[PDB]
Amino acid sequence: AKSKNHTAHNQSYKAHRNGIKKPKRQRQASTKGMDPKFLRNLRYSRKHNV
Amino acid sequence: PAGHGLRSRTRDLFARPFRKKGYIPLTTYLRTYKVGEHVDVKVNGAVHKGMPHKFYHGRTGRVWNVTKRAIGVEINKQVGNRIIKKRIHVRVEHVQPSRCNEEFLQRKLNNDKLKAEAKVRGEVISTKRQPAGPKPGFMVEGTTIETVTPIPYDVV
Amino acid sequence: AEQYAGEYEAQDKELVQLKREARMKGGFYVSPEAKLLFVVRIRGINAMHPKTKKILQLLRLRQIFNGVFLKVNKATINMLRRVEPYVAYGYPNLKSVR
Amino acid sequence: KEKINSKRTKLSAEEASKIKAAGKAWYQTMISDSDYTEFDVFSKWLGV
Amino acid sequence: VAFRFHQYQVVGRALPTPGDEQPKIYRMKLWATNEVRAKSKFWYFLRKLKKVKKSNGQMLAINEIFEKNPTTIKNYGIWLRYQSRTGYHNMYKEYRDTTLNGAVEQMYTEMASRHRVRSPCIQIIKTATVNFKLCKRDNTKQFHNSKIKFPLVYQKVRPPTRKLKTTYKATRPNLFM
RNA sequence: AUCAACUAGCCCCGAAAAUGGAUGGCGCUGAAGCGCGCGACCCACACCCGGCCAUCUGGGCGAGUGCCAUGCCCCGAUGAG
RNA sequence: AAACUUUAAAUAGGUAGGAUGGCGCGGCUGCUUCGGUGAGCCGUGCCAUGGAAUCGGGUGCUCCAAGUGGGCCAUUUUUGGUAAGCAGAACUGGCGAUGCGGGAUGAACCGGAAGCCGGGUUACGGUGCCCAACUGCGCGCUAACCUAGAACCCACAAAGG
Ligand SMILES: [Mg+2]
Ligand SMILES: [Mg+2]
Ligand SMILES: [Mg+2]
Ligand SMILES: [Mg+2]
Ligand SMILES: [Mg+2]
Ligand SMILES: [Mg+2]
Ligand SMILES: [Mg+2]
Ligand SMILES: [Mg+2]
Ligand SMILES: [Mg+2]
Ligand SMILES: [Mg+2]
Ligand SMILES: [Mg+2]
Ligand SMILES: [Mg+2]
Repeated sequence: AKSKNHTAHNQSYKAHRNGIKKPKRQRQASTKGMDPKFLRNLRYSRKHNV
Repeated sequence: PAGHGLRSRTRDLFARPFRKKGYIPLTTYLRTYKVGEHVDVKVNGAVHKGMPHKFYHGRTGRVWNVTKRAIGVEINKQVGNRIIKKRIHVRVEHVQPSRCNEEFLQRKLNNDKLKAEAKVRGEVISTKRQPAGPKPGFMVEGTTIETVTPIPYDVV
Repeated sequence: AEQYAGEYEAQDKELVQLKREARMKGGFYVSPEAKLLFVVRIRGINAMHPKTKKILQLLRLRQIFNGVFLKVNKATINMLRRVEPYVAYGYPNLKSVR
Repeated sequence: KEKINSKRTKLSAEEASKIKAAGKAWYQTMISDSDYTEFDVFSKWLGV
Repeated sequence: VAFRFHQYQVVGRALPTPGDEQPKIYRMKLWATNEVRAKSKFWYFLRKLKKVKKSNGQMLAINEIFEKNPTTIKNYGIWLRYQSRTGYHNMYKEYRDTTLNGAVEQMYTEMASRHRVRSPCIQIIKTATVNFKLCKRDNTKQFHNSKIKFPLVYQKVRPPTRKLKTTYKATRPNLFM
C-alpha cells in the first residue's frame, strides 16, 4: 500500500534485449546548429562553384 | 530540476586537484581544435562559463563545430534503449585533446610506409598487429637455483 | 598426408632431442607453450551472468557439452578467464584432434 | 622370437657414461633440500 | 601401484624485463595430485613468498620425483604448517612407510582425521627421513625392535572375492588369533 | 621416568514448554556418526545416436514422359510458456 | 570521521583500432588573415593486402496495435530499525509465466529448462531397509548413565567450564 515504488531492476534487461540502438553513422554529416558565420560562407561558395 | 539542479553531487567532481589551483596555464588556450578531432571533456572548477553538465566530465567525443571561446563536442549518452549523440558547446578551458588516436595516426603512416616498401620488393606483406601469443622454446643456461620453503608460523 | 605424418613424428622426436641436449649441457629446455586449446562447456544455460552469456556466444559454446578449438592469444585467454567456472579446457594432442 | 641381434650396439661407453652423469647431476639438484640456516627461531623445531 | 600424491619439483622465474635481463631462478618441492595442481601451488608459494604472479611469471621446468628404494621402510618426518579453526599452528609428524609418497597420503589423512583440517589448509614445510634411533614420536619408536611379535586383534572375516559370498551360512565363523 | 602451562579435534557440562513425536522413518556403535580418500555403481524431459511430428531456413522439378506448383522430393537447425 | 582528506585501489565508465582514409593538381567564398594566410567546400587523378582476437545476417526503416504499470526470493554492496519471514535502494539471476531430477515435505537452494518414442552416458544427490546403487576397499577420532550424530539455504545455540 506504499504507493511510492522505484527500482531499475529489469530495466537493463529491457534495454539490452533489443540492443542499445546506435544511430547509423552518416556520410555527409548534418550541419544544423553549426556556426551561422561558417555556414553562410559554406553555402555561398557552393553557390559560386563552376 | 526535479530534485537535482545542474551542479549537484559535484563536491569532488568539479574541484581542482590539490596544489593545481589558481591559474590557467596558457597551453590549454593555445592548443587549437579542428572539426573532427577527438577531445576529452573534463570540467574545470574555476571557469564557470560554458561549463558542461556533470555527466560529461570524463568522456570523449569528436569536435563538430568550433567557434570563438567555444568547442562543439558530439558525444554519446545512453538513455533507454538507444544512444543519443548529444551536442554540447563547452568553453575551451574544459576540453583537452585526446591521445586515443595518437597510436592510430602514427601507425597509419607506419603501415602505409611498409605497404610501399612491400610494393618495392615482392609485393606481399601483412600489416596487422597480433596479440601476444605463445612464446617459443629456449635453453636456460643453468644458474644457481634458490630453494624456497613455506615459512614456519611465528605467532608473533 | 605422408609428409604430415613425417613432420609430426619429427617434431615429437625433436622435442625429446632438445630436452636431453639441454640437460647434458647443464641447464634445461622449456617447452614452447601450446598454441591451441580445446574448450568444452560444463554448465547448463540457466542462471548465467549476461556478460558470461555473451562471452560464451562468441566462444561458440551455446549448449552444454560443446567443445571448440581456440587459438591461444592474450585476448582469448583473458576471455576464458571470465567464463572459467563454465568451461573445461586444455591442450589437445594429435589423437584428440584427429 | 629367436634372439636375433635385437637392439645391439647403439652408443658407446663414454657417451653412455656422460649421459648417466648428467642425469644423476640433475637428480641431485632435483632432490636437493633447503639449508634452513635462515629461521633463527624454528631452528630447534626444524632440527637445524 | 597408484599413489594419490607425487612430489614434483617446479622451477620458475619472473618474465624477462629490460633491467635484470636474466631474472633469478626459484626451485620448489611440492606435493600435489598431478602436474597442473603442482604448478598452481607453485605460483601460490611464489606469490605469497617471492612476490611473483603467474601473469608476471614464467614456468621453466617441472619434474616428477620418485623414490630410491620402494622396497624398504623408511622412518619419515614431516614438519608442517596448518590452519585450525581459530589460527595457525606447526606440527611434526613421524611415520613409517615404504615411500615419502605414501607418508604424505598418511599425513593428509591424519590431519583430516585428528583435526578436521582439509588439504587446502595444510602446508608441508620440510620433509625428511629421520632414520631410526633418532625418532621422537612414541608410535614410530615402538616399531624399532627386531624380535617383534604381535597377534592380530582385528581381522575381517571376508570371502576372497565377491563371488564366494552368500547371505546365509550354516556355521558361526571360527575366529581365533 | 616425570612435572606444569598453552593449544585444538570429537564428546560432555552449560542446554527449560505446554496434544504423543520426529537426523524423513526403523535402526545404526571396527557404524549405517564425524574427516579425508580410492574402485565401481544408481540416478533428469540434461548430453550423444536413431525413428517420427511440426516450424523455420536453403535447394530441385517444362521447347514438360506433365503437377491438389496451394504439390512432391532433398539438406540443416530447432521445440519451455 | 557518511555530511574530513594529501595519497588512493579492484570491479564498473568513455573513445580509437582505416575503404565514411590520405596526397597531388585547379577552382569558389559574401568567412579568415598583414598576406595563398587559413578554414572549408568543389572538380579531377592517383594510391591505400582490408589495418588487433573472436563471433554473426541485421531494428536497417516504418506502420498498427495488445497486455503491463500491486511484485516477490536469493549471493554480494547498503539506509531505518534492537531485530523481523520488516520497510527502502544498487548489479545480476530466478519465481511470477516452468515443467523435470535432488534437498523427506517447500515458487524462486543445488542440477537443469522440455515435441512424441527406442538405445547409451551423466549433472545435483546418493549405495543399511523403506529406495535404484557397496552392509565395498582403506586410515583415524567419538562411547554420549541429556533423545550422541548424521545435507548449501535449513529449521539455531552463546559467554564460559
Ligand atoms: Mg507502483
Ligand atoms: Mg531524478
Ligand atoms: Mg516540474
Ligand atoms: Mg513532479
Ligand atoms: Mg576529484
Ligand atoms: Mg552568470
Ligand atoms: Mg516455409
Ligand atoms: Mg593516504
Ligand atoms: Mg557506480
Ligand atoms: Mg576504459
Ligand atoms: Mg535412457
Ligand atoms: Mg536397493
